[PDB]
Amino acid sequence: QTSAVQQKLAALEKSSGGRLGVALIDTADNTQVLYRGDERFPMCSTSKVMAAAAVLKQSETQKQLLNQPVEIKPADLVNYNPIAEKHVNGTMTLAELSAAALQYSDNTAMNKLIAQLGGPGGVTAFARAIGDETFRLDRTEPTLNTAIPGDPRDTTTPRAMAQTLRQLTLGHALGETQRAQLVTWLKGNTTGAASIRAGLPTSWTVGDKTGSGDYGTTNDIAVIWPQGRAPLVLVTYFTQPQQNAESRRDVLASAARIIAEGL
Ligand SMILES: O=C(Nc1cccc(-c2nnn[nH]2)c1)c1cc(-c2nnn[nH]2)cc(C(F)(F)F)c1
Ligand SMILES: O=C(Nc1cccc(-c2nnn[nH]2)c1)c1cc(-c2nnn[nH]2)cc(C(F)(F)F)c1
Repeated sequence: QTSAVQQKLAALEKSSGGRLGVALIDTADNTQVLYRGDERFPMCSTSKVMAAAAVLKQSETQKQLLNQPVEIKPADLVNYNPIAEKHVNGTMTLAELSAAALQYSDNTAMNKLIAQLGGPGGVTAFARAIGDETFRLDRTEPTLNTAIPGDPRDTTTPRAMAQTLRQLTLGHALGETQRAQLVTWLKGNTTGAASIRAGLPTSWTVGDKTGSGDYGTTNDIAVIWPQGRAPLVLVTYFTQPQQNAESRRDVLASAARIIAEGL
């Protein structure tokens, strides 16, 4: 069946000229609302959540791991390094790298998390260990953001990402202290106010991770604490056929607004 919310999302998509993917889980009842929920989309920097969570998982058996230093050499800097460039020829701890990756979207910090896991396949292996059979990370930064239509690399589906984000932030994929740390990091994101957040009532609390890339790819994944309701998880993925299209965070906001009104 096509619901009223799905029809509105289809109209939004048609007007946008791109391809939109949405998955909502409402923990009030565990019901899901999906739009293209089983289609693959490039994750771009939303994949930073999985990498940071995988390192948090390692920290459950190594109480000092998040204090472990990692060398930042000049050759490690990639194309967006607002935090890591201040540490070149020095070090950052795994906690600092995780915070920089999640809250500033630092691509050098992401590459250090990937390396701590043994490469992109180490992130995919963690995803599988927590029940996500869909996610795949194939490349490091920055090339994981090429977002080429039809390319399977570095993709997931909205449904799979919403389920995993639920398990990570509200469920028991991580130990209690690690889950609290991930939620703290997401709630302190600096990049999210024009994306899902912009479509929701201002009284609600949001933790989110954005992403963007070529093909005008514009993404956001969020855990939401509404007013007077149990938490939600919402994934909004958008990509465009025109390679040099500008990103459209407003489309993500519009999709979130449609979802919120249909609750
Ligand atoms: O730094 C960014 N991107 C980037 C980095 C390096 C090269 C190119 C490039 N290559 N070719 N054209 N641009 C683009 C970037 C973009 C967005 C965005 N844009 N739109 N919606 N979100 C948001 C953020 C952040 F971190 F603040 F969340 C960063
Ligand atoms: O690295 C990129 N982007 C980036 C970097 C850091 C944070 C965020 C972000 N975080 N949150 N939202 N965006 C986004 C990036 C962007 C483009 C692009 N954009 N437009 N045209 N080409 C192309 C590439 C590449 F290498 F694959 F070709 C990479």
